[PDB]
Amino acid sequence: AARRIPHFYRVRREVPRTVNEMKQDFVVTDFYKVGNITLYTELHPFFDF
Amino acid sequence: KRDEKHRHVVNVVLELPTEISEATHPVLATMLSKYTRMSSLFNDKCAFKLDLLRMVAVSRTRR
Amino acid sequence: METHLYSDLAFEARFADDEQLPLHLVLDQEVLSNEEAETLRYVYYRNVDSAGRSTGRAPGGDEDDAPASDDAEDAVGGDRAFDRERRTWQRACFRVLPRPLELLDYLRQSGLTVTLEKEQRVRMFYAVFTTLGLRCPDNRLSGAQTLHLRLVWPDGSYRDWEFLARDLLREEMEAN
Amino acid sequence: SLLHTFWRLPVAVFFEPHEENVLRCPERVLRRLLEDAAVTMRGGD
Amino acid sequence: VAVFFEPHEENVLRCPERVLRRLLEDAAVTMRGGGWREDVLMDRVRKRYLRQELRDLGHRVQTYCEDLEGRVSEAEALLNQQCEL
Amino acid sequence: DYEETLRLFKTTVTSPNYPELCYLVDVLVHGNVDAFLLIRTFVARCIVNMFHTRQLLVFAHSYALVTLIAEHLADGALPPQLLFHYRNLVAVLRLVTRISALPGLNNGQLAEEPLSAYVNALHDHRLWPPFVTHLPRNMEGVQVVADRQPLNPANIEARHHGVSDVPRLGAMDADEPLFVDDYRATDDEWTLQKVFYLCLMPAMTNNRACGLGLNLKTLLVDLFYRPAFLLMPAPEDSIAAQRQAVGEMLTELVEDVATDAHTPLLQACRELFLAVQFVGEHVKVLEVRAPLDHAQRQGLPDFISRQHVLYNGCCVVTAPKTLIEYSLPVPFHRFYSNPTICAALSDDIKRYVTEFPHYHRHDGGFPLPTAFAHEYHNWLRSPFSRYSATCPNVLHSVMTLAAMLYKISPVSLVLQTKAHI
Amino acid sequence: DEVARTDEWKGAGVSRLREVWDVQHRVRLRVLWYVNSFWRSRELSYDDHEVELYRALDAYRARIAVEYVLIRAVRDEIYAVLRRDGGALPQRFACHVSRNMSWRVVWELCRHALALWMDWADVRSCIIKALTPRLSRGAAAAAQRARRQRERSAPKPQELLFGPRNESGPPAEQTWYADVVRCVRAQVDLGVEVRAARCPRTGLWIVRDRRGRLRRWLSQPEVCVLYVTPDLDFYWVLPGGFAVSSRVTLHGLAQRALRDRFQNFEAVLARGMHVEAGRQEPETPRVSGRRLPFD
Repeated sequence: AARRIPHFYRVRREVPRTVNEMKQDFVVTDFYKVGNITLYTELHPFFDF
Repeated sequence: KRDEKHRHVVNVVLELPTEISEATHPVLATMLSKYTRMSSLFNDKCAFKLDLLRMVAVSRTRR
Repeated sequence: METHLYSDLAFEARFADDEQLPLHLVLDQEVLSNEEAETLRYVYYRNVDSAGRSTGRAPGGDEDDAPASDDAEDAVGGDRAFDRERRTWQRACFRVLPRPLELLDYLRQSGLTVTLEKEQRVRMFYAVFTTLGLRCPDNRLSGAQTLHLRLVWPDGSYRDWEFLARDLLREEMEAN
Repeated sequence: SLLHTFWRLPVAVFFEPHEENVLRCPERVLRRLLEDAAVTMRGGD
Repeated sequence: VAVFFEPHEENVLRCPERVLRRLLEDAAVTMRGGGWREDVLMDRVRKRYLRQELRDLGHRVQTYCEDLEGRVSEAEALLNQQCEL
Repeated sequence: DYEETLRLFKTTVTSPNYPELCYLVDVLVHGNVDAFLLIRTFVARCIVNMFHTRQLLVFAHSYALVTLIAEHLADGALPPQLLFHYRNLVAVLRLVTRISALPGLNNGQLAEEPLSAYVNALHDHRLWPPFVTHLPRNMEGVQVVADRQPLNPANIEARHHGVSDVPRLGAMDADEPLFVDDYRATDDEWTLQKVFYLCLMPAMTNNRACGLGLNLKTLLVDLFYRPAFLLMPAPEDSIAAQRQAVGEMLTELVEDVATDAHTPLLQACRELFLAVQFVGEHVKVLEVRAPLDHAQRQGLPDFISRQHVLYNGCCVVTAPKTLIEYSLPVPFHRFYSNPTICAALSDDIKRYVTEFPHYHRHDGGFPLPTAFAHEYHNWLRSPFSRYSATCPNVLHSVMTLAAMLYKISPVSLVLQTKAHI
Repeated sequence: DEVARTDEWKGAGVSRLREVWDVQHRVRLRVLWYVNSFWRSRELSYDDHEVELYRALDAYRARIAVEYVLIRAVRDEIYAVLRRDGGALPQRFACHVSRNMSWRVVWELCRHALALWMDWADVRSCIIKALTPRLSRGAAAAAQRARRQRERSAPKPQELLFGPRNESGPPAEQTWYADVVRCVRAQVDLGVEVRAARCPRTGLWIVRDRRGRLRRWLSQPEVCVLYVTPDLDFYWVLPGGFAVSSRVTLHGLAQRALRDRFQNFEAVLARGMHVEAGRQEPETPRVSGRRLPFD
């Protein structure tokens, strides 16, 4: 694992943000608005989907 | 005979300079007592050097 | 428990007929995950001799030894091979314990008195109690025999493992 | 290397990429992809 | 605007000779290599069994050496200073 | 109040000139008590000289060295104020441990597990601290994977010290076996280490720390080749002669950090040499598989957690200069993955950063290698990186990071509720 | 008054407990020995000579190689046909393409893709997933019927005027399985169930997800895809929809070797399923730990 680390970065390919990562930049007052794309995910407080 | 193997594991393997003979290190003789018993790991001589280095380190403690 | 006892009884009734002796096994969270052990439907086992021959056949080969047909009206010995393969699997009994437990504590809660040598007591999230028979060609066991474990679920998917008898009997028997 | 086509005259592409498939291909991205594949393969008796 | 060729049956992609040489060379290398995956798995199981059996002999050799040393020490003690029993 | 020691920690961790050899002694000692006891005279000199030479607290970069300085180096050789700073860091860890559980209510065990373990993940053993040098006492659910299969104890081997150990030094490049010290660290030290690495460090550094490996196999042999180390008894000719005798790399490393008028250059180098006798092993990255406590198992018993941890490694806060030839950068966590250090240490990571400058953030959105990137099976999700990115560097931020580690167990909800929290 | 077998079985108890592993060393499980089993009264023999172990290991080698040999056979057929037709391959899957492009880089990407697929040869693959239905009992009669009905002369007029209807053989939608390889990030998708249709406009193939949505592969330069049909036709296609085709050849194995390994299961009736043949079924029984156990 350690020795292989540089080879991943040798590829010039950006990666997609996860849904959980995207959900963390919606400020509090508009997390409830239509523009919150991720809202269909948020079914359960204790669980991630 | 044993001349070849000990010369090998001193000068060829360990790359240790010629002035460092068996007399200048008793611990070196005690270690080549062990080293020549196995004929592997001779490609990565750095392992043998690090083992000798740490052995001489532990031999030189105060306690 | 109950399956182990029942099958040890039932194999004695058919030891002479089947020439198989009973073997009692326990499965945990390292062989199959929780939902699979919760929804398990069947368990099957199949024996293999040291030469690589199944027990649903005579040692002197079978017509299935032929190469693959590659035909279409025949697929690969369409019905004959399929029915022989269904012949070469035997069905075993099993029970599922869907709660976490300590195996020795569960067995002493039961009627047994487990008399193991030291407190290597083990914990598990769930237990299923299967039991299998392995065959005696003569009144002897060959250490190179292989025994297969198959597990089937309601969707028809299956998992398949095989064990060689030497590991099971390593010094269980050579000491005996 | 080149491609032999039955129609001698090509068509201009229209409508979305979700009803007919098309190999769009800037040369730079293909060269970069080939180099990246080359480095990825070797990077992963 | 962008222009493209729509698909057909008798349109064909012509490989250059160099890529055919390369591909057939790689095919020959694969054929002659003998790097079969089943052999990798068999090699792994062989290493596991050899490791188990070597570990198995190690402690038995140690036990035999310890028994020999104990008997020799008892011989020395009985020769030099016999104890009770 | 410990805020002045926390300010000293902030100014030493975020300093661009954190002393170089502190990284090497970390992987040398591994937190083993005997090695630090051997090095105690060297480190006393190092801190005392450093604090006056540069107004920064050294060896803060690793929990092991800080706690060993606080514990063993308390007899003397330091001005008492510096020892008090180390004691204050340990006391911060103790204090956040004090609040992290539910002391008023956590009596009794449940399912052969402490009731505190259910309340807060900080007191739970499934959570491995990102930097590890001793395996824990408890391994109930944990399955440790090194190559592909979880380590059957036949894979885990002890390491002997003082004895000739050439087979282990040959095994340095190998991965499948694990060589460990014969000291399975206690649960309280386990919680303390988790506190230091998860709560205090990303809070004070604002995520800009990183983890790297050192190429000991090739580093030590050419670093300590020269006859001064090989030949020793059972002088003071000239400083240039000593510099030539110890080597350019060692001179660049130690010249004015661990040398005093009572231990000249070669004496300092020789004193450091005694530590190599433990040598350790190359760095490895481990993944630990463990189902949650028997309360969280109710929903999704399937969830075998995945968490990644670095072994034989060290935590760094600045990019090395003299050790660039012998080091590898390892981003493995949403903390300890600073783009700046990784881009400095390797060319290709720097190419990745320059081609995608938006990735140069520090809020945990920097891409981790796909091996480590199992976020949804991790314990610490994105919100922790976000807060650490925003969080100011005060003791309250450290404490609220531990308040964020409270678990969602039904028993945890019960206990939190009974305290009217 | 009699002693009962279960009572002495309980009071005797057990004293043996050890873990064993499968030969691949992938699974562990526990074996338990009861001191009242008739095993102890039997006093039979045991023999574990080295020759028997060697023979068993050879049989195991064959058992393992049964899948990788089909992988190798299809690989060798790909290469042999690639030399056979001079490497120049026609378009077989429909997508728009450009004559002004660097096709050489796609050729090299194809080489990379086939090498990476060869490394990730696995038991789960489109060839095995297509073989498995072939082994089931219905496939012989079904393929026999399909060939017979295909081999029908055009109806005489009275056959079409009177009696039960004439019909068309195949359905408009085909059932396919595929292996998807992406080179830009070394990654292979093997367990894929996919739907295919042969276009009416041109005789080429359009491929669909198992939702009705189109697949994306042909547009992406960094991907190559392998295809297998339910009658075991075969395609290896690289970007642009250009494919290499051949038979899936399996004459390299005896019937029992693959048959015993990949025999698809068939049920035997147990509580919670209808006795009428193939009738609709309730939700599964699932004796479970989340509810208070019943008797």
